[PDB]
Amino acid sequence: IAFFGIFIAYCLYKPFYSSLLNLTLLNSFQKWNSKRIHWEKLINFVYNWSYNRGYIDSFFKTSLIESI
Amino acid sequence: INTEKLEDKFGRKGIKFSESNNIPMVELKVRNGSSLKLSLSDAHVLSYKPKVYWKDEGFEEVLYTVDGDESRGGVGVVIVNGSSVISGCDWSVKDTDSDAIDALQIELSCTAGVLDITYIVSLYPVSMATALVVKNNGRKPVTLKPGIMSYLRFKKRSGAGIQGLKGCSYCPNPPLSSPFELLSPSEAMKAEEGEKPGIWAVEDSVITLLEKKMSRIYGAPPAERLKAVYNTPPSKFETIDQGRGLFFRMIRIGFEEMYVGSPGSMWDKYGKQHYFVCTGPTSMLVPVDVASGETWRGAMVIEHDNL
Amino acid sequence: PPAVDFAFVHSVLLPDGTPDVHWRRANGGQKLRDIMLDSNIELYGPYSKPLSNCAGVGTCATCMVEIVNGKELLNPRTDIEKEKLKRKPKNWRLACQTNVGNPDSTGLVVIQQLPEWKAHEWNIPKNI
Amino acid sequence: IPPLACFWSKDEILNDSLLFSPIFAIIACSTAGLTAFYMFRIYLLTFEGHLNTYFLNYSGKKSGSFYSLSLWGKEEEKKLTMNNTKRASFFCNKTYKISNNVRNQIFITVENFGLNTRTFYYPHES
Ligand code: FES
Repeated sequence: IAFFGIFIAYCLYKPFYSSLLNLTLLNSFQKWNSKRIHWEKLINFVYNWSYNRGYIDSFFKTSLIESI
Repeated sequence: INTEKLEDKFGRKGIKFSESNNIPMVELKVRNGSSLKLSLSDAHVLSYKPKVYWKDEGFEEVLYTVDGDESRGGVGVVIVNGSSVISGCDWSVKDTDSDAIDALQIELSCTAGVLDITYIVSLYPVSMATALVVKNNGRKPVTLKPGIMSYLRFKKRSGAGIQGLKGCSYCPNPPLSSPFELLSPSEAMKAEEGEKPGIWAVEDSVITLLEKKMSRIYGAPPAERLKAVYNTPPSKFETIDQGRGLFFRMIRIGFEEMYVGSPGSMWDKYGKQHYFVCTGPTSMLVPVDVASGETWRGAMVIEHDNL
Repeated sequence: PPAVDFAFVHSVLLPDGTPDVHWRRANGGQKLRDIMLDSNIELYGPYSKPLSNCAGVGTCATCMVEIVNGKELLNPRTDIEKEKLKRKPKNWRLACQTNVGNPDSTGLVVIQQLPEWKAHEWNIPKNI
Repeated sequence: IPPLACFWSKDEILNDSLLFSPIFAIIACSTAGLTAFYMFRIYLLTFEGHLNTYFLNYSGKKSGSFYSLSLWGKEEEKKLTMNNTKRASFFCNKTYKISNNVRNQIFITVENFGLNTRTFYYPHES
């Protein structure tokens, strides 16, 4: 499962000129996922989570310190 | 030693004129140890080794050529109308004093009657620059088709991709008849999965495999006739190696469409090592017709972004 | 058909010294971010990595594009272009927060993609 | 990674986890997979690939700095500054039925220069 995380990060970020993977599979990664419609909500939710800090920062700065 | 005459007339600090086996030749060396083997009187480049790694052996050979045959290997520029215009080997330098040690330039010059083809090969620390410029003199509008065909050797045959011609339509179109070919246009379109005439297909992949014979010209010059937005194809792509971790990029200036040529499995019949690709921009599917006297500028730049 | 004439001038120059314009085609207005994603032009620059964008919602100023002569057929700022980018030359908009409008549209808006990492100033005509 | 890194700690974590309660265990292994995911994401965004800042597709000052002279030498200009609105690309292209081609908008994309702070020293070792 750790090397699965390695592989999922590797196919997304390691560029084509230096990756060790076969270029048929590397082409098929974007060929299977050139839509960005079922990715356009997932990437949105994960980035908004990591950017708004799970909204817990905003909730603490809204109803805990501004409440005080 | 005519190259000695060019050395004590136009030779400079990074410019070394060489004459062995009665072939005039120049080697351009900018400050970071970037080697550029330009065969003089031919407008044909043999070797090109810019500093990719950060060793003393950072220089890496980019263009494909065999050891002996200088006419079979490397990027050579070609001009047709529809016969070969610049086949005369009357190329001579015009000026060399460009910059001291950081950037260099060898511009050649010939004359094909009405066409004054002067021709710039420049060496920047990150880029080869190949620049064609013709100039009409007679009272005839010539309908010429320029061509700059490069042969980029790849260390591993599995590692071949261009990374960025997605979206624009392509057409399998056989290349120009060069005197400096590696594969003829008869065998470049033989035994593929694109058909021989100019069939049209939209590229729906951000990087293309160059494993098969399927060779094409990217862009829509039939759309160019409308002179709307007409979906001008991108002037850049990241050609990759993937055998070792480096890449290169080709930038056209003045041209419209960009050809790639994939040897497929037919690289075994000429060479034995370092699978190549016949890549370059032309004005072929719609030619250029300048004037009864004007000049046309078309440049091509192969650059690396590793250093 | 109603075809808006985007130009999409690239950020870097050509090494010759002239800008390179790409003249994209796509129909009408839904989002400028979706047009620049679909028609294969370089929007984000270095943020084009998969988790390097908010996938269109506007919570990051990563799709910013300088737009010139873009007062004709454009939506106003949705208080996110007004907030994500604040002290700017005021011709800069987020592609995932702007929209060039309705499908029945003709116009010659010209957009300089990546106003960050550029060297040209465009010499804008002074309005009013 | 077992041989040349630290794995036996997390091995003992999940070994003490799965014989405890089934709710807490497979989600702990799932977060371990996520941990490997983002840590390798961090490593790839930092060290693997081109620089994303001196990259000639991206930085315009970089393209202005590498090319101290143009591609033609003594042609096309004595150098050109104040590159105008070249929408037609000096091709004298005529217009069909469209909204507008030219107007009272005369804006020249005046780019920056070359041969000034040209070095841009690459990140050397501390
Ligand atoms: S993609 Fe997040 S800013 Fe438009």
